[PDB]
Amino acid sequence: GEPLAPSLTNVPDALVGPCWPAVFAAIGSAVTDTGEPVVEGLLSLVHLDHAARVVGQLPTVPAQLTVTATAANATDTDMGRVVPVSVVVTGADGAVIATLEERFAILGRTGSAELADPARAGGAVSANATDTPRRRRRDVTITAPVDMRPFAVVSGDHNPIHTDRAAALLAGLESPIVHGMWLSAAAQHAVTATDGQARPPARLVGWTARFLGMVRPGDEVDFRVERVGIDQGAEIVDVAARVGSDLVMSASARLAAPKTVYAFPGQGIQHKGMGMEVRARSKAARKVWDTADKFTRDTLGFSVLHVVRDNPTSIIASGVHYHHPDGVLYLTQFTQVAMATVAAAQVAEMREQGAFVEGAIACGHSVGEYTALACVTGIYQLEALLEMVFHRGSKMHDIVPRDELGRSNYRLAAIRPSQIDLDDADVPAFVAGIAESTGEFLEIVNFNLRGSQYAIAGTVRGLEALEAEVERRRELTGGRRSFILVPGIDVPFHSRVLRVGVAEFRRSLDRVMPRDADPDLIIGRYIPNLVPRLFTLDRDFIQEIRDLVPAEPLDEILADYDTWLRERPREMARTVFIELLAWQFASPVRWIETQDLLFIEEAAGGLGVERFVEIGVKSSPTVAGLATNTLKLPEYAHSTVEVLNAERDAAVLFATDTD
Amino acid sequence: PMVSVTNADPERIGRLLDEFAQDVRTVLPPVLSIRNGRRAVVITGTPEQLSRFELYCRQISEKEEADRKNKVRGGDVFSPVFEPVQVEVGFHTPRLSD
Amino acid sequence: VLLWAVQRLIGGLSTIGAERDIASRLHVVLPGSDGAYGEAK
Repeated sequence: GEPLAPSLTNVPDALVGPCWPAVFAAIGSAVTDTGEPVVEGLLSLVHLDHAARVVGQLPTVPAQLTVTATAANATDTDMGRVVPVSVVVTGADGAVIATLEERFAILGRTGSAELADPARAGGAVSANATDTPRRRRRDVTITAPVDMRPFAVVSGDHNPIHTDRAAALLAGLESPIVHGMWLSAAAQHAVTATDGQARPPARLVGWTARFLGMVRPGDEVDFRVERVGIDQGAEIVDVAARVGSDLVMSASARLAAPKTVYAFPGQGIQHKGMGMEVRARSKAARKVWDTADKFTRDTLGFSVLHVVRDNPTSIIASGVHYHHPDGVLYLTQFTQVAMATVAAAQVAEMREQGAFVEGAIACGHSVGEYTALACVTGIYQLEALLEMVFHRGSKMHDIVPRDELGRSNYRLAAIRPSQIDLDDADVPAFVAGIAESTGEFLEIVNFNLRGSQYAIAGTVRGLEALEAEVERRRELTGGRRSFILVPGIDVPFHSRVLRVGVAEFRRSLDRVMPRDADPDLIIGRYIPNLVPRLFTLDRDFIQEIRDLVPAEPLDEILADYDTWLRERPREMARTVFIELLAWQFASPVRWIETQDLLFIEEAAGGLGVERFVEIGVKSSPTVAGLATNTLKLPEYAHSTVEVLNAERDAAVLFATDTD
Repeated sequence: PMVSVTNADPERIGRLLDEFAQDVRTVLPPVLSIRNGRRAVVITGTPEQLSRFELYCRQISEKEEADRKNKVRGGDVFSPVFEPVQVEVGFHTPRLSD
Repeated sequence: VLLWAVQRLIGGLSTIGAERDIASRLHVVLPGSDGAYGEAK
């Protein structure tokens, strides 16, 4: 009908076209135990079932591929003479493109033998799957064509029973019947149909279909596709075609897991009881909780489990006491470690349940980057990330001269360029001009949302100037509340006054970071905040991270890297990794450019993702909401990107939902 | 794949069609294919690209309408009328060269 | 009043600072007063 559209990727029932002559030759040369199923009942031959298994390769440029057909020794079951034939398709390089297994049933002659069932979904299930409750996905009503000669010529099998009338009478049928593989491809298109709504596209890996009844041309067949199970993030789905009130074909599909985004929020979501329900639910969450609290009590000097479970006034570490009136959690390093451990717990619970995509790229906010690296990629373990996070938080507070009463001369606020006629082409110029007018230090820090979320950090007088300008332009244009001061925090992160402790943070990281590292575990799967591009082993990346922000241990790689790549690839990869992570501290985030790269399709450049699920608490989904407004804005309003909260949308994300 | 645009200058339509082609995000630009009247044309392309071009034109139209509504220079507002043609395939397009 | 009272007092007074500040380990002095010394032992 009208709402659906064929998928952008080729459906797996396209390689079956050129291989029909090979399968017919195999049928002609097929033999039973001292007998041949080519003589007696070729006219009574019918397609019993079809199984499709594909490999990650799929031709896109016109190639010259080869197919081989092997016909197994046909048996004689209780319904007909079953002859199975296996066909594999290979490219010019010899790599296997797809594997097809289809059995043909000569309906006439039968025997006494067991009819083994075909492999479910082409045998693409990896023996690790859970039978989730069935969810309605789609229903379609496709009418079989009155004439099937077009399908005969496009596909390749000109079997006269489907087209001719005399041969249909000879075969014992009143009228010609439609190709079963027409139903196969129609169901495949119905299961891979795109409606434009929030749902990742379907790319079938394995797909099997069994043909039960017979359909005459012009019959109105209606499909029904139901979600069944999950296999390492990828979901198992099945389709039951029906013509009227009897099952005609029952097909099951194992489609590829979409490339998702695991975003990690920054400061401001912390509250008493973060992920305690997840702690009580899962067993892996309890394991990571115990490991984290044991590590904190053995190395740091406090219990993170108590800090998150309860909010005391002041706690005492190994060295001195830490105090915060409205809650000890709100202070920096305790909040950071709580974020890290909660994100790790949720990631472990997700990947223990099988709802975690292995190849998903990792991104996040300024401090959610380390959590992404540890959880999604696993470049380092929990203990190393916790100790480095606590060390950087402790080092952050003693690099800015503050008052003896705790006050300082740095405050930040969120400016909203709504109805004030500001954009990325003017906002930096606006900040620079107002900073020159005020005479104080002003910087841009967080590029959160394109329209109505920007963060400005600077001095108190400069912030007052910002507030006065914002109010005057607001009353000029109408009430918008475009200036909201940040609650509590007064440290100008991601600024030029944070270039003092960068070297000490670097040496602490080098002490913490392992001597050996795996660049492959992080290449193409990590988006740094300072440079919103994918982590790549390129001279362009190192040149950008050098000229954008100075680095004294990087000029050596710039001077010569070819022979040095041939000498120490891993060492230089670790060096650039730690350098980027270290100067992240004083560099502003580029969430806008990372979201733009993450939401634009592969065509025209940019990572075209299908799911954007951020792993953060449901009390205040900042990243999820900002992504929702970013998608909602007039540009790419047609983008079908699914946004989910790992806690608010747990039912959909774990596929334990019903209707 | 065919959409008729009326109440618009064909030269201006070609100009903002080139502008819509300029950005990287568009992988294939719609092409003005026929010229019915002095203020009516039909542009041919992929339906998704046609919808995106309608998005762009409506953004420009909303900008001009907001400018006029604020009691500024209000001679006329660029408000084209988009209507779908009843064809299956696009015609008069270089993409059908083969 | 000696044994059970001071033992539950030790438990209660050492429970409060358990999750608040680790390695903060409470200290108790036991008054030990021949037969009286034997009872003290």
